[PDB]
Formats: sequence, structure tokens, C-alpha cells
Amino acid sequence: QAYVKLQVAAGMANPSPPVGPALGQQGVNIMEFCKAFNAKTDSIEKGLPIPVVITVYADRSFTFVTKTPPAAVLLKKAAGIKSGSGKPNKDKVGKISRAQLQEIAQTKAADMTGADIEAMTRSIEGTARSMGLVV
Amino acid sequence: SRVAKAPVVVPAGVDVKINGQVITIKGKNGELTRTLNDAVEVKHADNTLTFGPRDGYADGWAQAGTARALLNSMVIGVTEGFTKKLQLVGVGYRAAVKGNVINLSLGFSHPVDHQLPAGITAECPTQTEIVLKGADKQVIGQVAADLRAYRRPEPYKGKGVRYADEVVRTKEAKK
Amino acid sequence: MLQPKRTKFRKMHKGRNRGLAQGTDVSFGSFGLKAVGRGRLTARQIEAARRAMTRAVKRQGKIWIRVFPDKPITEKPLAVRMGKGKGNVEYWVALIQPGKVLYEMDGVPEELAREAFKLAAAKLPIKTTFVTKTVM
Amino acid sequence: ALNLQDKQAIVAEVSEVAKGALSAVVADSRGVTVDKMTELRKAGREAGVYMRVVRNTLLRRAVEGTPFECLKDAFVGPTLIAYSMEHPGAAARLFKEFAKANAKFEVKAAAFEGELIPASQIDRLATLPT
Amino acid sequence: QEQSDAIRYETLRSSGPGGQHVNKTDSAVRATHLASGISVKVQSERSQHANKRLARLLIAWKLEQQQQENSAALKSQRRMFHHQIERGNPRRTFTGMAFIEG
Amino acid sequence: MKVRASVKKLCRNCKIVKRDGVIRVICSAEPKHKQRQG
Amino acid sequence: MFTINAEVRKEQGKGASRRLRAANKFPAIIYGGKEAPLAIELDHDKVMNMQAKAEFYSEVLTIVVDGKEIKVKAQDVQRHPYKPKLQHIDFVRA
RNA sequence: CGAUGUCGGCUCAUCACAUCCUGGGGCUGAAGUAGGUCCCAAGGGUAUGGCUGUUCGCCAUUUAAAGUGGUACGCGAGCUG
RNA sequence: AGCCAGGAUGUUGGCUUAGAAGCAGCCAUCAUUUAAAGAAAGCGUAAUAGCUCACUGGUCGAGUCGGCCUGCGCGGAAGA
Ligand SMILES: [Mg+2]
Ligand SMILES: [Mg+2]
Ligand SMILES: [Mg+2]
Ligand SMILES: [Mg+2]
Ligand SMILES: [Mg+2]
Ligand SMILES: [Mg+2]
Ligand SMILES: [Mg+2]
Ligand SMILES: [Mg+2]
Ligand SMILES: [Mg+2]
Ligand SMILES: [Mg+2]
Ligand SMILES: [Mg+2]
Ligand SMILES: [Mg+2]
Ligand SMILES: [Mg+2]
Ligand SMILES: [Mg+2]
Ligand SMILES: [Mg+2]
Ligand SMILES: [Mg+2]
Ligand SMILES: [Mg+2]
Ligand SMILES: [Mg+2]
Ligand SMILES: [Mg+2]
Ligand SMILES: [Mg+2]
Ligand SMILES: [Mg+2]
Ligand SMILES: [Mg+2]
Ligand SMILES: [Mg+2]
Ligand SMILES: [Mg+2]
Ligand SMILES: [Zn+2]
Repeated sequence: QAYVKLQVAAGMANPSPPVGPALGQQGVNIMEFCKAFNAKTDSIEKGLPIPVVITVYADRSFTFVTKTPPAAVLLKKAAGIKSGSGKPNKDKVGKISRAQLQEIAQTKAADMTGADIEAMTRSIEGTARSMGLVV
Repeated sequence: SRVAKAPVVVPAGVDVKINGQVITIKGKNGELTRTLNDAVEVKHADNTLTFGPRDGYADGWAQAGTARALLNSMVIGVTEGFTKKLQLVGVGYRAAVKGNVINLSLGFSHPVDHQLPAGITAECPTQTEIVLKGADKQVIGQVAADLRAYRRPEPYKGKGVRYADEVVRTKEAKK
Repeated sequence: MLQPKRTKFRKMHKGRNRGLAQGTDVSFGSFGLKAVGRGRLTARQIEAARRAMTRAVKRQGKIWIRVFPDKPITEKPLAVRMGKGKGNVEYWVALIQPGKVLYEMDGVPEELAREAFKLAAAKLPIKTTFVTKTVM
Repeated sequence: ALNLQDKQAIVAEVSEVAKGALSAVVADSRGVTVDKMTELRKAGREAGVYMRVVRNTLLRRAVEGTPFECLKDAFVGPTLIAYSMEHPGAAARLFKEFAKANAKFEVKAAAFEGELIPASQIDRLATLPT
Repeated sequence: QEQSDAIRYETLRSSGPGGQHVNKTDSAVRATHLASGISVKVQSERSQHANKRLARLLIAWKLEQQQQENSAALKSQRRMFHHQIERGNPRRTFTGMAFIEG
Repeated sequence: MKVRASVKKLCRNCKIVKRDGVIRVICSAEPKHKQRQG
Repeated sequence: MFTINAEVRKEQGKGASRRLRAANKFPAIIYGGKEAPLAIELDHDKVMNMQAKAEFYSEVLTIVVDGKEIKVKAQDVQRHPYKPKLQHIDFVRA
């Protein structure tokens, strides 16, 4: 029920500008989500986006369970760049490697619905290829 | 054709009386009599009605399908009947019933007073909603259409008499 | 607007336009716009159809014009009597007999060629049809 | 699908029923994508992708396929009862997993016949190798 | 702006008729340029068609003048600029033989 | 209503109907697509 | 393999060929070799369906005329100028 | 061609509908007001002046509107000239 | 054809933008769980959010679909 994922990098407490009214459409407050978010980000490093499920239940007591950091920012850390690629196929921005890709896919295995991590490594391979990153 | 294939079952306590092209169906709700086109052959088979073309009639099957649908609606009407639910939208709009006359306040300078036919009975659970019940599907649809024609739902706010099931597409005044 | 660069004579007899055409097979492209009807296409009409089909195919593939307007058509100016010599050449036409392949096209899919030829045929005075290369 | 692809699919199910002895049944009248994804993840984390949820239980598709072996499954065709084969191991534990699947928010449409692989009854057999 | 060729023709009788067939025939052509305000009336020929052609040329020519008085008023404005330059409060001041500042 | 000699389906939801010997296009989605041959 | 049933034309010429094409047939001729040419009439629809295939003009064809198989190849086809129709076909004995 | 008198005005019209107004209606880039466009519709109605011989046109001021055409560009054995 | 469900993961693809998250535009237009799902066909927003669609499976249970050639009709079609 209204389980919607719209947040930013954890480094910003009370991320009012980027998200704003969407996080406060219903009778939900702005403070409860931020306090839960920081409560979780105590246990991880700061600065990364973190997706969370949000059941806005009637008694004003929401159930939230979080996921892994986005593979987008994770492959951004892997490429050590900020901008991925524009007009990708004409000009190659950077080059990326299968084994470290497998290192990427092994750690996020628990959250992703994949048993053979080779499939998810092909998935992240295609993701990087579109991202402008030929492996 | 394919509609005419399916026989119309007559439940318990539904007196069917075929006479040439005139069929009188009678149920707990009421009685409905309807004459069919000459091109239709209708026969009652011990619990059911079946329809087909008469030989020498070009549009036999289409007429038969129409007859099958009409008689099936007659069956449904005499057993449980049909109901249409209108519900007014807009400030100041309301409806009331006085026996068999719906009094409508739809933003007019005069009272709108819709008389009903014999078979249709109306009621208003609220001021906004009009639920009307009847045996004949065509008559109830026609009365609902008349009421909705009193004030057709506008496109800019959906204001007007609307069918509850109806979705009123809303337009925006672009500035 | 096609027009002969030079002509050996400046004016031409009315003539007649009986008979079936000669360029009947698709010869250069893969698809063709064939004339079912009979008549004369002006240079303006040929240009208009060519523009429509070129724009429809997005300047992709290749298009042949298999008819060329080489018959000059004269008109007398408004408010002039019936004698006093032949009128001035105003435009050029190609006589079209039933069966004439008017335009050909390839390098495009068959459906795109059909769509382009439909838009082009809307600009022509004669009735047309869609044809394809036939082996033999 | 033209007849050839249907023939490969029927050969596939015949091969799978030949290869694997045990199986389970499921009917998704109010089978949610969540429970379906969980039954897929169950098969995946236990073993390879061979395990499927294939809904090929027609009166002329699975009923045509079964006369090879497990002819007793021919009667099951009516009323949309699906299958989930299980190749390796003697009497794997995924029979009861559908019992929990029906327990947790399903209208009870599968009715858990169990197809009597050991020629048992329809009622659950909680006894399995451990 | 080059106002579009949207001429509109109205063909009527001619002024200063001189004759029965003239009194009765409608041969003068009054042309009007829409979104301009230019209305001419050509009747300097025996027939409608010559007047209509002359009217096309004359609409062209009257827009050509409208252009000419427009550009000529711009000419006049540009010279008048040469007489309205106050040789005082400078917007900007440059010094020396090499314009050394701003 | 568009009254035309050439009435066509303008989208998916346009439907050709012959009513009282007149070809008409009735569109549930778009009232602008309502057409009547004439 | 394409097998084309044919009849020997009773009469020949312009009017006769018009009459065949009106009666949903069309003329054709088998020539080639030392045998004299054979003028045949063919059912138009059958042969139109056959020649829709591209191999109609490549493979060897069998014309059955008077209960006699003749091996040919389609040498040339006369098409109606603006209709999907066949006017005449040349077969060369194969 | 042993004569079918022209323009305009006046008087008196009559018909058509491709409708200016009034009437009905669809769509609208139709909130309302006011519009735009199309469809139906010919019952009735549908300016006075200044200038010019004018028709027209421009202008002034009206009007619900100041329709478009046919009628020997209706109408001189009806008038004017 | 109607009827029941899914229509997801990478991903909210990166930019330039004021913001762009399928739907402002440019390009790539791929890969994964695969009965099936387009870096998105349409609708929806400030951007989201959100509703259909593609496809797919389920029920029903005999025809169905659109191209071609053709006969005869229909609209297009207003005047004193
Ligand atoms: Mg000659
Ligand atoms: Mg020639
Ligand atoms: Mg003189
Ligand atoms: Mg004259
Ligand atoms: Mg009617
Ligand atoms: Mg019209
Ligand atoms: Mg002859
Ligand atoms: Mg005379
Ligand atoms: Mg006389
Ligand atoms: Mg009208
Ligand atoms: Mg209107
Ligand atoms: Mg009148
Ligand atoms: Mg009248
Ligand atoms: Mg009348
Ligand atoms: Mg009356
Ligand atoms: Mg006249
Ligand atoms: Mg007169
Ligand atoms: Mg008059
Ligand atoms: Mg008189
Ligand atoms: Mg007079
Ligand atoms: Mg007289
Ligand atoms: Mg005088
Ligand atoms: Mg279906
Ligand atoms: Mg017609
Ligand atoms: Zn539409």
C-alpha cells in the first residue's frame, strides 16, 4: 500500500529539495522517515543512496525494510568516474573488467533474485555496455 | 447467430407463454410481453427457449440473436429485474422522489419534474444518488438516459447527472 | 520540375493517347507505382509525387522517375479569340497509358514503399497501383 | 506457437517427467506474483534452473503428454492443476513447501493432490527422508 | 517582416465607363493586401484579366513603396542620430592614441 | 463532428458504423475523431 | 515440382485468345527441340498461383497435355499491362 | 439588325440557399462571457445618411442582422433621365 | 472476441535541463528472473507519483483474420 521508492543519497538528512511533496503526500510526516533513515545509515557508510520499502499503514506506524545500494552508483565507483557516457557507441569513455564485475555481483547477491551469479554478472555487463563501458 | 445459439433457461416460477411471434413472460417481479419479428422462430424446450431463423428470411440469424438477447433480458427482468444508479455531481444538485415523480434540482431556474413510466420505481439513498429499479431493461435504460439528459455531465468538472459506472472524461481549460 | 533541356521543335500537335504503355515491368527498383488509368502527368504533378515519396522514405533508398514530361502543352491567354496562331507553351506533360511504370523505388521495405507510393499517388491525376519486381 | 515449438515443449515435459520422479501441483486462482517469485527462488536456491512453474496442464497438452509414463496424471487435466518436477534426490522436501504456499494467503485452489508419486492418498504426507 | 502574399481580388465595374457594354460589364479589378491595408483598383485595360494582372503588379509595387518609405524613415532616423549626440556625459571614456582603458 | 467525403479511422478507438445509410466514425477516446460522411 | 494441366488449343488467333482470357484461361506455347511447337490453353488461376513462386521460373516444369507429360521451362511470360494476370507463356522443352 | 431600349435610381417584387440575424445541433486550442469552425434549417426579418450618375466603395451613425445570388445582371407599353 | 493475472531486475540508463525518474529532447536502445514484459506505445506529473498497452498465462470451445480479383449498390451530390 503506497510502497514507493523515492529517496536520495543518505548524506542529506531531511532531503526536502530533491523529493519534497512526494515523501509527504499523505498524513505521513517528514521527520519519521528521516529518523528511520539515519537510524539505518548508522550501520553503513555515508553518502550513498539507499532504497527502502514503505507501507504507510493507518495506525501511523510504517514498516520499512531496505535494499542494497544501487548498482548504478556501485558501477560508478567501479569506473572511478562521474559521467558515464553520452553518444556512447561513437566514442569509448572507459574500459571495465569481467572479474571485478563478478566482485560487484557477488556482494549484492542476497538482495537480487539470482541464484547463479554468472547471470547477474552478464546483467551488469550489459548495464555497463549501455552505460558506455565496453568490457 | 452465435448469440442465438445459446438457449435461454427459464428458472423456477417463470411462466413463459409463446403465441406466434408474441411472447409473454411472467415472473415474481412482473410481466413483460414482446412481439418478435416474423423472421424469428422461437421454441420452448421443457426448461429453455431456443431461437433460430425461419426459412425464407435473409436476416434470420441476426433477428434471432436480437430475439435471444431480448428474451434473456426479459427473463432476468421478471426474476430479479434491473437497476440503474445515477448520481448527481455539482454543488446544489439533488434529487427526491414523490411516489413516481423524481424532483430534480440541477441549477435551473425551474423545478425539473421527471415522471416515470408504469414499470419503473425510483428511490434516493441520498440526495445525490438516484437508484431506479424496473423489470424492462430498455425502459430503465431509457429513463436513466432521460434523467442524464436533463443535465449531461460537463467535461470541465464532470458536473451533472451521470451514471455511477460511467467515467466522465475531464478536459482542462488551457491558459 | 522536369523539362527537356532543348527541344527540336517548340510546339507540338495535340495528338492522341490511345494504346497500352511500354515501360510495364519494374526495371530498376524493387517496387513500382504503375498507372492503371490513362492521361497525362504534368511536370508539376511528377515533381509533387516525387517530393511526397522522397519525404515519406526519409531520403533513404533510391527512386527512379520512369516518365519524363516531353510534350509541350500550349494555352491561349485569357480573353483571346480562336485564331491568331498556336498558343504559348505553358507546361510539359508525359502521356501515360495504362500499365506505365511511373516511379520505381528500392532500398526500403515493402511496407514503407507501399506507404510512400500511396502518398505519391494521392498527388497524381491518373489511377495507379503498386507493383513489385517479377523474376521474368 | 506453431506445432513444431509445441512438439519441442511436449518432448521437454516428457523428458522432465522421465528424469525426475517427484513433483508437486499448484493452481493459481489467487496466486500472487509474490508467492510465485518465492516458489521460483525456492527452486533456484535449492538447485539449478531446471525446476519450472510450467503451466502446460491442458486436456490435450499435459493429458496428451502423460501416456508416456505417469499415466495417472491424465485424470488431473481437468480444473487447471499445474506441475513442478523435481529431478535429484530421493523424495525431496518441496512437497510441503506448496502446503505453506497455500497456507500463506492463497484461496486454496490448488487442493494439493500430490499426484500420489508413491501411490499415496491426496492428504499431505509429512514423512520424507531426513 | 515580409508580409505574406495573401492578395484578395474583387472584380467590379469600372469608373468612368464610356459605353453600353462597359456600363454593363464588370472589368475593373480591386485588389487588397490582407494584414497590410493596401487596396488598389486597376481599370486601365479593356478586360478583367489584364486589370487583374496589373493589380498583382501594383500590389507588389505598393508593398515595395511601403518598404521604401519604411527604409527611408530609417535613413532619416539614422542621420538624426548624428545631431542628437550630446558631446558630454560619456558612457565610456578612452584616453591616449591607443584607447588605453574602458 | 467532421463532415467529410473521406471518413477514416483516426486512432485505435475509432469505429466505422453505417447509421441510416451514412458512414460515420464514432470514437470513444477522442470526440475530435467523431466523423460523418457527407 | 510444378505440374501444369493443359489442353491443346482447338482454334488460334486474336479472337480465340480473347475468348480464352475471358473464360478464365490463357494461351501458351511449348516450343524448342525438333518437335513442332504445341499451342496450349492453361487455367489462369492455377498458373498464376504457381508463378507466384520464384522457382516457377527456375525449376523444370511438367505440362500434362493429352495425358502426356512434357518437361519444359518457362521461357517468357506476357503479363497483362496493369492487372495481376498472365496473357501468354512461352515454355521451352527441357 | 422590315428595332429584343442600355447603367444607376425609384416603385413593386419573386425565387434559390452556398444562412447575415433569429431557431436547432456537433467539435473546439469551448471555464464563464465572448468566440472559432462545421452540420441542419429559407418561417420571418434583414439600415439611414455624407461623397459620387454611379453599382461598388470609403466614411458617419445605427441594427438582432444590415446575407449571397437568380429573375432580359427582374422591373422605361410602370416612373426618372 | 470478451472475461481472470502478471506485465518485473539492472534502472530512477546517463546528460542539458530549472527539474527529466519510459514518455521535454539526444543517443545507446542492451543485458537478467524468464509462461512475459518495450531503457518503453498511449494516457497521467512540476519530476515523480499513477492508469491502460505490447507480450504472456488462465477460462470458453468452432471457426476466425485480412489481402486479392470481381458483379451490383452507398456517400461524395448545393439553385434560383
Ligand atoms: Mg495520328
Ligand atoms: Mg507510347
Ligand atoms: Mg466612345
Ligand atoms: Mg458584355
Ligand atoms: Mg435520424
Ligand atoms: Mg458538405
Ligand atoms: Mg476483333
Ligand atoms: Mg438587332
Ligand atoms: Mg418585327
Ligand atoms: Mg444548408
Ligand atoms: Mg457552434
Ligand atoms: Mg427569404
Ligand atoms: Mg419564404
Ligand atoms: Mg417553403
Ligand atoms: Mg409552420
Ligand atoms: Mg446575372
Ligand atoms: Mg436589368
Ligand atoms: Mg437582383
Ligand atoms: Mg417592362
Ligand atoms: Mg432605365
Ligand atoms: Mg415590354
Ligand atoms: Mg443626360
Ligand atoms: Mg482471447
Ligand atoms: Mg456512388
Ligand atoms: Zn479515434
